[PDB]
Amino acid sequence: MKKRLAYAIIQFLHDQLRHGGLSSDAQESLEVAIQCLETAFGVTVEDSDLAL
Amino acid sequence: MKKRLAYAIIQFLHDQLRHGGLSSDAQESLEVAIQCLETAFGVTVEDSDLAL
Ligand SMILES: [Cl-]
Repeated sequence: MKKRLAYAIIQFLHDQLRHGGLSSDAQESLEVAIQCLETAFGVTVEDSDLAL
Repeated sequence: MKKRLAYAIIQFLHDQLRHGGLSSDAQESLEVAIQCLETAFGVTVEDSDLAL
């Protein structure tokens, strides 16, 4: 797996939540994607409260 | 998020699903992440009927 690139992407997406100014619908789907990606690539960026 | 980058990211994730050597749990999470990113950013790569 390309763990470092995936981790870069996870950090980028986390930042989109906080600094990206996305729509609420996009935000909901993005939150889920981030949680799923952290499981997929076995790496996290700490954030309460993303549930997973 | 810029659509060009969203597209490239989702293409990378699709490639990791098929070539990343991820565990079964991780693969499932990745498939769902792809659905979520397609929805979040308004571009399609896998275009699963499962995407909500
Ligand atoms: Cl496929």
